[PDB]
Amino acid sequence: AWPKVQPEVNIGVVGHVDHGKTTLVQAITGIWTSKHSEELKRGMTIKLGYAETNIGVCESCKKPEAYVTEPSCKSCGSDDEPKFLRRISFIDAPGHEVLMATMLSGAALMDGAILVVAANEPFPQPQTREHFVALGIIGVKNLIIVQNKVDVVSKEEALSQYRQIKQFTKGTWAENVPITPVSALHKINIDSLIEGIEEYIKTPYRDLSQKPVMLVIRSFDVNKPGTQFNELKGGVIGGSIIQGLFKVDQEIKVLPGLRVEKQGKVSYEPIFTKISSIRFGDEEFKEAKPGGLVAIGTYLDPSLTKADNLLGSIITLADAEVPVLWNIRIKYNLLERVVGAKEMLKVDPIRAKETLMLSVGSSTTLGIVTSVKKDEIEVELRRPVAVWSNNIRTVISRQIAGRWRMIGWGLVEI
Ligand SMILES: Nc1nc2c(ncn2[C@@H]2O[C@H](COP(=O)(O)OP(=O)(O)CP(=O)(O)O)[C@@H](O)[C@H]2O)c(=O)[nH]1
Ligand SMILES: [Mg+2]
Ligand code: NA
Ligand code: NA
Ligand code: NA
Repeated sequence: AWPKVQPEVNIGVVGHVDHGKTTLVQAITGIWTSKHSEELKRGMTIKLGYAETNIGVCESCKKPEAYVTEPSCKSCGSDDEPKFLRRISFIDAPGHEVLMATMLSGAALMDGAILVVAANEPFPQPQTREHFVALGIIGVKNLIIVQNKVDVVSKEEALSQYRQIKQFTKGTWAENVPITPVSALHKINIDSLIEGIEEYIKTPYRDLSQKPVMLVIRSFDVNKPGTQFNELKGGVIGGSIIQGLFKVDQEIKVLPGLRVEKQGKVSYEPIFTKISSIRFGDEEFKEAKPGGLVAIGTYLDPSLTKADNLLGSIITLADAEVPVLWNIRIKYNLLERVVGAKEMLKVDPIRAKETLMLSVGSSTTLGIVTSVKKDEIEVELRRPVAVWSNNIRTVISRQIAGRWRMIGWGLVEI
């Protein structure tokens, strides 16, 4: 039998709207990531989606068909159990331009990524570009490019686009990134993609001695309506562990924490609590390591965690020393052009007093530029940000025609 373990690696799925990210994740895992009513209704990803699968290989069979996502080799005529390789999980990002920030949040949780490119749409589309560049900036460079929807175009058309993709990646960090043609919808050539995932998105080394840090993207509670009020389960906080590991009964804190109102004046106070449970998907564990999306059960009042209230927070051990900053200095670099815009547009230099959007970890925060230099800006934040390390990368966005567009990036200076 295959072991029941947590996913050991996170693979982002990104790309332009409707190019088939969620359907690809379904093709691989059997799971439709969209759980929210508005997502199902509007037919779009809004919040980050999530799905896990085991990966195995039938050692006596021919590749890529030998790769399986369930413990059976019957499809290659063997009654032998396939060799378990690892459990993996997917971070399914929204493609809509208006949701770029969400993609950015998800990118902080990715060990590698799949860029989905629709074979029946002109390449390169705005968010194909924006997601690609964002991946490059953030350092998610273990990339597979998937040409999806090949089922509706001839092989020749798909090859023409393939040539375009090679042209696009040439001279960039992605020059030798593999391109794999599939049909996510009708499940064609998925095995080649599994093989490619095993080859190009290896589980990274984890230094489990590092201080535990989790980036928070969800928060909620299991309590069904009409639940007896003093028998409510504690709040649950969901996210991904980016370093170290957490264990049941650990004393933890959520940073920056809780918004506090004092005569209409606002501060943030760390939220202290204790880990009552650890879960990945449908399985309970006693500890939680990088890879996968974890649900940390706590003793918190469910009202504190309701409706993703804590999105963008981080969680550390209670005694961790972590700067929570209302002002930050950023060593920055700007892109030459607003890659995510439909019509070509140059990036204007940063101006003092302008409002910028900053993506840091899973958080998204508006701030006012208080100082501009050639290599550095200083920003007064509308809300504080937890900065858990010295070389944290931030992505900078500017509001352009009412739309937040990525325009640069930088290092948060301590
Ligand atoms: N013909 C064909 N259609 C596909 C394929 N993959 C996805 N689609 C279709 O494209 C549409 C959008 O698919 P979906 O998987 O939701 O794309 P998405 O990129 O996650 C959309 P969003 O960016 O909002 O998250 C759906 O109608 C879906 O059935 C494919 O391989 N072939
Ligand atoms: Mg989707
Ligand atoms: Na990463
Ligand atoms: Na085809
Ligand atoms: Na190029």
